[PDB]
Amino acid sequence: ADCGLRPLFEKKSLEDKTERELLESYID
Amino acid sequence: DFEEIPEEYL
Amino acid sequence: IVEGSDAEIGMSPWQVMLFRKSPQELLCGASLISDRWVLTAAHCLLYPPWDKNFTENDLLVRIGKHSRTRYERNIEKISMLEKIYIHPRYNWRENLDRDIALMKLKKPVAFSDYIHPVCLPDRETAASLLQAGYKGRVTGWGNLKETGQPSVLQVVNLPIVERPVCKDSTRIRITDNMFCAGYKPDEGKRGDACEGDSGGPFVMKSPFNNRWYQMGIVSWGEGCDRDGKYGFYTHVFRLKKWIQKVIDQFG
Ligand SMILES: C/C(=C\S(=O)(=O)N[C@H]1CCN([C@@H](C)C(=O)N2CCOCC2)C1=O)c1ccc(Cl)s1
Ligand SMILES: [Ca+2]
Ligand code: NA
Repeated sequence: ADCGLRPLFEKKSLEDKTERELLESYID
Repeated sequence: DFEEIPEEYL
Repeated sequence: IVEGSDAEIGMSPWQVMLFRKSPQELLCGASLISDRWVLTAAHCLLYPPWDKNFTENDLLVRIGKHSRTRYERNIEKISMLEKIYIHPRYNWRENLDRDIALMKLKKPVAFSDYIHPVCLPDRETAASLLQAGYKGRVTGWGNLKETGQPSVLQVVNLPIVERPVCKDSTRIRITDNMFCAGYKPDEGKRGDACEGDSGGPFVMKSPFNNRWYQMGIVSWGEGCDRDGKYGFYTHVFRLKKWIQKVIDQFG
């Protein structure tokens, strides 16, 4: 149910240093 | 190289 | 991982280290998909050409790790294997087609800040995210170079490559159960998995529901981070029918 939501990131609404690079590549 | 793990796991 | 960087603490809480009992050494990467199941590459467990055929008792899985060599007291959890399941059509004879295996743990692992499962993709998430140019992330404790070893978990983000380009980069027969990723030459950026990273996850963060999905398994490469070459990954969604069958029957 909680898969893929990281306790130290998504669960606390903190972003890691490079995840934005992935989001920026999802252009379509 | 590798630090020894607790014997219980071996 | 070649040309990557140190992972942040808890950045990849599904990361698993496949560890040989004796001699004590890193065998491969792997990933946590539930409190009792770990996903890896079949070749990490079975590869007759190199006289590799591990049994449950030969191995341990170490979960929640960051340091490569250190015993991370109060953080990592070490689990024993109950049963190994290898895809029945894993093609070790030729090209590593269907390079996938599951490992059932003897006891469930407790989730924590450092231990947490990754999601597996459904048809729609795969269709939306598995597109050339879209970047995924590879993590592992493998070699820093083809020809040394990291102190801590490494991370690299790499773009999925067009199928024709993947096929044209190699003499190996590529199948629908594989995809390739990495930068093209002169693209200004580099990076790749390397020996010791195989079996580990290629993940993507869904922009729809903000969850991480494991789209690939580090499968094979011809060298590491060579110009004109790309890393190849087991296509997790293509093999999900088998994954579900194993979990449904033996879970
Ligand atoms: C592990 C590795 C680059 S390697 O050069 O260190 N190892 C090579 C040597 C032979 N192989 C494959 C083609 C192979 O036939 N193997 C290795 C895995 O066990 C089965 C036999 C490699 O992956 C990788 C680079 C990119 C990805 Cl993805 S992974
Ligand atoms: Ca070719
Ligand atoms: Na390359």
